[PDB]
Amino acid sequence: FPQAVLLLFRCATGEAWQDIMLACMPGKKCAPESETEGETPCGS
Amino acid sequence: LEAEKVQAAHQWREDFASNEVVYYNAKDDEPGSQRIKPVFIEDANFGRQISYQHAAVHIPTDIYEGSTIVLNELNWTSALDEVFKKNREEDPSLLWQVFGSATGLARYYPASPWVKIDLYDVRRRPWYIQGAASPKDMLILVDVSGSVSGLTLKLIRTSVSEMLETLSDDDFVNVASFNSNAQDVSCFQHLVQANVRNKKVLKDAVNNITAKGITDYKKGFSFAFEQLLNYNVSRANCNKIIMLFTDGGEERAQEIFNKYNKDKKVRVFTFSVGQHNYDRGPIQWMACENKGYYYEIPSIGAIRINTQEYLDVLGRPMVLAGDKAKQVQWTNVYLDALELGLVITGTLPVFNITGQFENKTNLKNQLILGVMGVDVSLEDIKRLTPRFTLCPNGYYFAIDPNGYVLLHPNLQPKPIGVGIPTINSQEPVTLDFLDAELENDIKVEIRNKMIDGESGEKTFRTLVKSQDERYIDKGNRTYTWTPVNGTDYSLALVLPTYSFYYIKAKLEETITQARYSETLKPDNFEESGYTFIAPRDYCNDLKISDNNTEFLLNFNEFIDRKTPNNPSCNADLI
Amino acid sequence: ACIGVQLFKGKLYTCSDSSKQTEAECKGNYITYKDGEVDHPIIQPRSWENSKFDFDNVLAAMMALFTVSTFEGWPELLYRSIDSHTEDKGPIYNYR
Amino acid sequence: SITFFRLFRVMRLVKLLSRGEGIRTLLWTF
Amino acid sequence: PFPEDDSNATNSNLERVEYLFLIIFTVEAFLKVIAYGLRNGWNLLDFIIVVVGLFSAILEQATKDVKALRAFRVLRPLRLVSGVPSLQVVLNSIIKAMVPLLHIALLVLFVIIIYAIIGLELFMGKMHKTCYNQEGIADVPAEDDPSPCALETGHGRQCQNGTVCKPGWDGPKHGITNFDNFAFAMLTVFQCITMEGWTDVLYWVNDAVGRDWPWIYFVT
Amino acid sequence: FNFDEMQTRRSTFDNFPQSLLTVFQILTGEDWNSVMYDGIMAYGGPSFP
Amino acid sequence: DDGGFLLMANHDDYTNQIGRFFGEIDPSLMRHLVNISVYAFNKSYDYQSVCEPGAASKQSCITEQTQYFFDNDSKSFSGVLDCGNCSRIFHGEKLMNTNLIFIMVESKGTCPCDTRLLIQAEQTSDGPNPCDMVKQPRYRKGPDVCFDNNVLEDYTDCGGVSG
Ligand SMILES: *[C@@H]1O[C@H](CO)[C@@H](O[C@@H]2O[C@H](CO)[C@@H](O[C@@H]3O[C@H](CO)[C@@H](O[C@@H]4O[C@H](CO)[C@@H](O)[C@H](O)[C@H]4NC(C)=O)[C@H](O)[C@H]3NC(C)=O)[C@H](O)[C@H]2NC(C)=O)[C@H](O)[C@H]1NC(C)=O
Ligand SMILES: *[C@@H]1O[C@H](CO)[C@@H](O[C@@H]2O[C@H](CO)[C@@H](O[C@@H]3O[C@H](CO)[C@@H](O)[C@H](O)[C@H]3NC(C)=O)[C@H](O)[C@H]2NC(C)=O)[C@H](O)[C@H]1NC(C)=O
Ligand SMILES: *[C@@H]1O[C@H](CO)[C@@H](O[C@@H]2O[C@H](CO)[C@@H](O)[C@H](O)[C@H]2NC(C)=O)[C@H](O)[C@H]1NC(C)=O
Ligand SMILES: *[C@@H]1O[C@H](CO)[C@@H](O[C@@H]2O[C@H](CO)[C@@H](O)[C@H](O)[C@H]2NC(C)=O)[C@H](O)[C@H]1NC(C)=O
Ligand SMILES: *[C@@H]1O[C@H](CO)[C@@H](O[C@@H]2O[C@H](CO)[C@@H](O)[C@H](O)[C@H]2NC(C)=O)[C@H](O)[C@H]1NC(C)=O
Ligand SMILES: [Ca+2]
Ligand SMILES: [Ca+2]
Repeated sequence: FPQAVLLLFRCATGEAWQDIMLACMPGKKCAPESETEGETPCGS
Repeated sequence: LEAEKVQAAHQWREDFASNEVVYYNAKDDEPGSQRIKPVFIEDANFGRQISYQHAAVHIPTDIYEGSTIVLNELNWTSALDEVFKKNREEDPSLLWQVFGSATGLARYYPASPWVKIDLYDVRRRPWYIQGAASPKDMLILVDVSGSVSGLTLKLIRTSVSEMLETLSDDDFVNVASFNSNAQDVSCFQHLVQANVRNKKVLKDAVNNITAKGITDYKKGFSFAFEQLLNYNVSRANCNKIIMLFTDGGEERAQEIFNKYNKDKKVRVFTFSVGQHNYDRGPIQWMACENKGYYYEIPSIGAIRINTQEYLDVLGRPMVLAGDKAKQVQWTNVYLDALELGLVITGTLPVFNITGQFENKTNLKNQLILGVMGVDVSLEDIKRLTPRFTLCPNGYYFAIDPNGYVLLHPNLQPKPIGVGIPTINSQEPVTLDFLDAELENDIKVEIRNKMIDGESGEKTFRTLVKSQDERYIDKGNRTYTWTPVNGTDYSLALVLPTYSFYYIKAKLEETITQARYSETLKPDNFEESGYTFIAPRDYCNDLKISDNNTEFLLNFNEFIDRKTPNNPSCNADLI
Repeated sequence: ACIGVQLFKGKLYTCSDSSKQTEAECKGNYITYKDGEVDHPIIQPRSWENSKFDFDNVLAAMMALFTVSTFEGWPELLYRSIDSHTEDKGPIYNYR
Repeated sequence: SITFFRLFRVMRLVKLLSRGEGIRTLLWTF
Repeated sequence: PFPEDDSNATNSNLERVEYLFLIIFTVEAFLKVIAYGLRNGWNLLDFIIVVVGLFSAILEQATKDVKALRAFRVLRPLRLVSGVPSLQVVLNSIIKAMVPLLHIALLVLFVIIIYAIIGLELFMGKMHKTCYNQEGIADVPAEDDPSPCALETGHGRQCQNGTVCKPGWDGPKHGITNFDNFAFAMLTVFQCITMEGWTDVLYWVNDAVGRDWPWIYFVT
Repeated sequence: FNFDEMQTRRSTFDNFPQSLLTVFQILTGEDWNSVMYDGIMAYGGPSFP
Repeated sequence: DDGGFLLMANHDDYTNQIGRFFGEIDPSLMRHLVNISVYAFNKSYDYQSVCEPGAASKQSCITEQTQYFFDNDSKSFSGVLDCGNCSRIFHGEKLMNTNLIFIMVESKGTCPCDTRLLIQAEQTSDGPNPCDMVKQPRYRKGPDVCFDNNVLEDYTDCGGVSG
């Protein structure tokens, strides 16, 4: 939650939000902490 | 002759969906092209595993296989495999036969897998460049004005160095510069012979230049057009070309070109280097108005392709000469790219003669398809000059017009050195005759007579260096030399005195022969001394391994086992 | 956004190496030198990719123009649109 | 060590902000 | 402008016509001065422009930084305002609004000074350690844009690779962005307060020191 | 603004249109610090003058 | 021997270092010997040799080689080695029917003088200088076949006609 709040404050300041949008696009792998078809099906 | 005829009857089919192309692409373990897995037997005469069933194809890394140009070459050159195979039928002792395409791909036979980073390009090899054009008189003009400071100066320095790599010994080069005043970048102050050593000085001097001043094409081009009309020094008396490395400008220097090369004897190749907004108009005009060409080099990755493309322009007069410009040329002694040792390569260009029956196109038919090449190993040449009938002090040696030694006892399979190696083999092994042994006032006279070609002999007294470079002893020598008829090589025989006669063993009886063999028994050494044997080529059935224990064991077990007739084991040495 | 679509419809494509000026050419591998050192080459694949924000259609143009109006990354888009040469080709340094 | 208290030494400078009537009134009203 | 003294024909022609412009302006100044012995705000500017132009011209003719002195030429377009009063009145209207914002400017200066001193106390040369993959200091083998790191006893970022953290590093942006002294700290604080690339400084500090404390400084 | 780095800067002051574009980019306040860093390294660098 | 290599000595400390160049243990006498024309030498360049690198894995290098041999046929050698504020007089006799020479000199400790050592080894270098070597190049002959300036050449295309 603190990191999400910091990211949203960064976007409100308008630092690189147009890049975080692209970095949150579908087609990303996610952390091994979260648990076949899981190649990169994670990101909306 | 086959590559010319086969290419003429080619249809240039655009896509390759239904009809594929089959070929063994080297350096491997996409649709449109199939693949071939070969047998790859292990064979002698090559240090590697080879296959006689087809030819291997090498495509450089920065060239994509499957493109229309490459896929067409892989089709009409597939007819060369039959000629490759049938060539070896008439001469089993035949080394690599390679066809280097102007596209960039080589098809060599027999097929062997390619030898980190693979930067091999066929069109940059010395055997390709010598057959794609004639010796030249290059003179590189480097713009060192203020506007080239920064990135585009480091691109000119790299481009000039890669331009010098396409020159050979027969070619003559010099590098100049101009910024409101023309000057030489080094100590040469005129055209030099562009050998291994001279290009090291020019490469080091062009790395020390700096950008400052005002551009002035009139003074730079006047300096260049003056160096090319020297005639006070030795030159090539052939292709004269000016290489201008700049970015852009506003003046065309029309008065200079109309003054010096009014009849257009000198070509002007112009390069526009770097990312800039300066006007490329005048630069493109000097190329077209002086029988030259224009090239753009915007990054390091474009340096290699552009700096070798100027041989396409220089090859136009060669193809117009017809079959007159089809002569076999032999390169300097270099190291093979396929781990084979010191070799020399034959060379014959291939022309594009489509439409020669009607004689109407002549648009791209003024460029060569590529350069052929067959490698002749130096070990084969040493096999034609046996040395065991004369003293250890005697030897054969062969020279070429530039003065380098094709054959010599002191020539060794490692690149020659230049300068002092300090830290912070794409060059030929060119060793002059006067550097292979001790120089003398009589050697230069003999060396001069051998170069132009004439028979003779001379008996004289010189000091000769010992095998280990620690002693010098003075003795008598007689050099007898004659020129090789067909080619341009002179062969000499250093035969000293006290060796005009040799002992030729004669015996048709086994009674003496049999009892001599037991003296070489390893278990008989205690009562007869420790015996060694010289690993000579008694016959191909034996094998030389340099350890000298098995060879001595192999030798004694061979003389008794093999019948004394020795069908394929020369009895003169035995 | 409609005007931008009319101006840069598909013109913003580029290849990994500036040498190749079309998608058919932009295939295979090429050699790039690390930190501009001629003695440090690396093979990298050739990729034919569009811009991060392009003007292919009206929605993409609206997204790109919004990111421009937020003053975020607009110089990069400007200097990439300056080089836009032709409807289906690669960039030319300071073309327009 | 710890440097939290050292920063206190700087904070006294803010007292210099309470000298101009206009700026003090503007800050207080906002 | 060309790098390292390069030039073309147009630059020479312009440098030639600059003499004509200088003589025209000097004649105008002499005529306007013989009318009356300059007290105007916008005429003193023309006078200093013309005198600096003459000084630069004579220095360029005599010595041959000279070229740096002619940066005064950029003040000539401003004189175009004085020609028409219609732009003059609107310029004065723009300027007169600056007086109420002097308090805001003083507040910004004070907060910048305070935050520069606080950052000087907190982050004092800590952005000088990075990971060197090569056995020695040769080309700082850490990707393309190296980031600051911390030693094992530190709470910053440790590169868990074959590389080790070793000091002797210029800084993040070629040693320009850091709180090494008062000037550098003040410049960094200003560049952060303009809200342009403050997250870069925040992340560099989060790598050089721990990630839990220094967010307060930049957020506040 | 011509350093040895492989990537030539786009926001430079070489021409009048390029200078106008760079000044406008600075006025919009987007990546003005990068231009300032380039200008600082254009001169001697992180020294006093 | 013929080559200036030690084979026997007297201090019994030279004899431990046998088969070594005499110039590396007695440079003062070695330099005098080559001056009185008993030991000639020819310096040669080897363009195929490997040298250890240096500050600025063995790479190719040019190495200067020196070899020593008898100058003249004379067998009776006598003189004084004037090393400075001293006097050393030696006698040298060459063995008959052999490539050896025997010399008789005073001790090294009699005079506190020691000039720079004379080394016969694979000394790395980079000569000869090519700046003045191209002034008088070795005689060479180029190919007699030439191909240029043909009339039928097109040359209608450059890199500017395309764009
Ligand atoms: C030896 O010389 C002969 C002729 O002297 C030469 O044969 C000719 O080869 C060219 C290929 O280089 C053929 O070119 C045809 O015409 C154009 C040329 O590109 C192509 O049309 C499009 O061209 C664009 C380039 O702007 C290209 O991007 C595109 O892919 C092309 N195709 C399209 C749009 O569909 C033709 O496709 C091309 N091929 C045809 C028409 O079949 C000439 O037709 C050839 N002429 C003859 C008489 O054969 C031959 O290549 C030379 N030898 C070698 C090894 O190159
Ligand atoms: C370049 O690619 C072409 C496309 O594959 C090749 O063309 C094929 O060559 C084959 C070899 O001759 C032909 O096979 C025979 O062709 C003769 C022609 O008179 C006929 O008997 C038959 O068509 C055929 N015989 C059969 C099928 O038993 C192919 O017809 C011909 N065309 C195709 C496959 O479409 C070229 O050979 C190739 N160039 C080189 C040098 O190999
Ligand atoms: C060699 O070059 C010179 C100048 O580049 C040519 O000009 C001669 O220069 C020398 C001395 O300067 C003199 O002989 C004459 O003044 C010049 N003319 C002639 C005809 O000699 C010279 O001709 C060239 N060739 C030779 C053999 O000197
Ligand atoms: C190899 O050694 C010989 C003998 O020391 C040298 O040649 C001598 O050179 C001098 C030059 O002043 C002459 O006076 C002698 O007559 C030469 N002696 C000969 C020719 O026997 C020289 O160092 C070398 N010889 C060469 C290079 O030919
Ligand atoms: C190279 O060819 C020439 C000419 O073809 C050969 O010259 C011959 O020389 C011998 C003796 O000098 C003459 O008897 C012949 O008549 C010459 N040949 C002709 C055709 O007249 C020369 O011998 C050849 N070289 C070698 C090594 O054989
Ligand atoms: Ca210039
Ligand atoms: Ca921003």
